[PDB]
Amino acid sequence: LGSQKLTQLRDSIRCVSDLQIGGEFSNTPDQAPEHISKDLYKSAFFYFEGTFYNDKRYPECRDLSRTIIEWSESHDRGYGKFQTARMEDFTFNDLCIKLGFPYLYCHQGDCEHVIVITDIRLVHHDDCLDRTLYPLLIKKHWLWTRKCFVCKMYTARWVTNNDSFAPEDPCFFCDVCFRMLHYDSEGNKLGEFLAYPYVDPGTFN
DNA sequence: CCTGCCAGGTAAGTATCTCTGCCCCGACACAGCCTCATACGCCTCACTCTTTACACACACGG
Ligand SMILES: [Zn+2]
Ligand SMILES: [Zn+2]
Repeated sequence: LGSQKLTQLRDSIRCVSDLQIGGEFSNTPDQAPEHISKDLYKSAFFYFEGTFYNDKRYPECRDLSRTIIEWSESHDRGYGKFQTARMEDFTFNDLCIKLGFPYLYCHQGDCEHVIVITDIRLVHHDDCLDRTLYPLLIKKHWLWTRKCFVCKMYTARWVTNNDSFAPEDPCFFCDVCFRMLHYDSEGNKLGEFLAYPYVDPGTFN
């Protein structure tokens, strides 16, 4: 919406980089997920027409745009001049943008999201007209779902590397069999493996 | 212990090239401008058969 106040679009974009509980569980089969990446690294920014808009809300945030400026001032590699804003006071229709032209949304540091604007049209009925649900993700890709590699009847809850039983190196196991190729009879490691929690983005967001 | 003329056979002759040193050279670098010509390279696009996933359907059989 043209008054939706960015940091509202930001808080609503359903990516899976706002998931993926970190940490390696190689000796902890049953571990409480302490913090999803959404909670930990709340910093993010929108790049729009030279200017940056940094999510300065949530003072556990930081300035991800800063880094870029650091090498646009020294050793100019294209891109000339740059600017930065706060993204919190700024709402939509406060910008000076092009349509159909790629712009950036970087959240969680390295996930990059292109923010092409398809078209600006005035409000008209035959739509919701609501405000609560208004960001309104109306299309999504229906991605593929990574299933377990031992059995094919469940999804990939666990990703293991350097395993001692996995044919492939990054091997995706459902929780059932993951508990059965490792962690035997007391929940103690078998062989060697680095097991990380997998979110299976075909399922989420 | 040598020495030689004649017949027969043969034969002419005419008629109808591969190195090898060696002086007197072209083409290398490389300088700016400059215009158009040629080559390379790299990522974005296409597509195409062949699976790949996934909601749904439909007998099937006793
Ligand atoms: Zn993301
Ligand atoms: Zn399994």
